[PDB]
Amino acid sequence: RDVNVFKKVLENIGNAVTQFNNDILAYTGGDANHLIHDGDAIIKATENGLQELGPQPPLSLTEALALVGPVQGVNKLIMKTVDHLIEKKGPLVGGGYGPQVKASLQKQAHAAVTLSELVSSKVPSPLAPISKQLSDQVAQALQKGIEAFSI
Repeated sequence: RDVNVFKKVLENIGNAVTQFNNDILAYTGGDANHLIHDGDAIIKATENGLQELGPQPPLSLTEALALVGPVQGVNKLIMKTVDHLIEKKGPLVGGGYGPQVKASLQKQAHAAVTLSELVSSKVPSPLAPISKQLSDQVAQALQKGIEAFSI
């Protein structure tokens, strides 16, 4: 269908986030450069999404509904992933990675906000409050991560 481009961007982004989550969970201290590279892969997937979805025609009501569940799933994953990252603050700051993590999150927040805005423009107005809720979830979680890796 149409919705398929939207599905794929979502899968892409999900996969990148899953990768990052798995590495954060495995991480106990030491070299974290693979985590910063994981972060970059997420940002790249988000930016690619901007380009692929940009020219897309808006979704029908029933098309967008079919994507609500999947988006919620990735939004749960993003939330959990940020929490895991915050739980590894000690080791990361101890390794001197604090500033890089902060920056990577800041960059991620910007890409995410811009992607969610583009996406909201593609969903019918009756769903607008649901897009907003979904988009806030991500925004809040990243912000929470940014505050945690501050000073």
